[PDB]
Amino acid sequence: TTIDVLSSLFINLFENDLIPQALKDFNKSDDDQFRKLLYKLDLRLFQTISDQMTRDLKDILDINVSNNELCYQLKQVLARKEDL
Amino acid sequence: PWEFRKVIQAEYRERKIMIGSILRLLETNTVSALDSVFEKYEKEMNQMTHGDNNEVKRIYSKKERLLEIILTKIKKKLRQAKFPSRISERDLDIEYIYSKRQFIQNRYSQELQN
Amino acid sequence: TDTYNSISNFIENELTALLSSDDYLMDDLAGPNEVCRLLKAQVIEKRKDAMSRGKQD
Repeated sequence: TTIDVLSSLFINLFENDLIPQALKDFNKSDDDQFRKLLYKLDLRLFQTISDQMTRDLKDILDINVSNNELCYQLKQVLARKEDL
Repeated sequence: PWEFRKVIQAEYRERKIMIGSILRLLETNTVSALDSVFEKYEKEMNQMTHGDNNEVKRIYSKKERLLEIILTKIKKKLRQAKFPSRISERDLDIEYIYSKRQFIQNRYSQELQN
Repeated sequence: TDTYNSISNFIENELTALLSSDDYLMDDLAGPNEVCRLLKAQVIEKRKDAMSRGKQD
């Protein structure tokens, strides 16, 4: 109820304002070779931030399922070995 | 986007350290990212910083200062937002649960050969 | 002997992590910015549900 909302609120937070802020700013500064730094250095920042969090928020969204399945998987194999 | 509560109040009707706990989870995520991919992109610094360490410091200060002004903005936007305390900063950390997965998958392995 | 640790290392990092990192690095080296930084926004949308940990377990 609150895990998914926090996951959706934060991914939309960067994607709607912060990621475009780095994207829109970089669209102008390309003549000055040093001004290419700040905004694409900023672009690589939030763009990867959304990259690993979606690999981290989904990680806790799968590890609470995969391990739950694995804990389930641990049950019948324990129900096998005890039965053995 | 911004204005959490207007969305959040419209959300939580169809279903502060805790708020700070969520807040410091952003800090861990936004600072490790501020570092981890910085060296992955650091090999491009020399060719476009014109061999100037001051320009390297200039971007670091600007890439930082542009974050706390939002970090203060996100702090003031998160306090006004409300959440139920069903989240732990330990659980959201990948390493704590990845190690727990390692223990669980290993425990699944010793009994497998048993 | 616990062969599961060795096999898990082979299919977790030796296989999947290598291909992911190589894809990102080599396609980045293929460049300019826009073409590679967009063509991979649609690979997540169509290779999804293929890197979930449970089903590769």
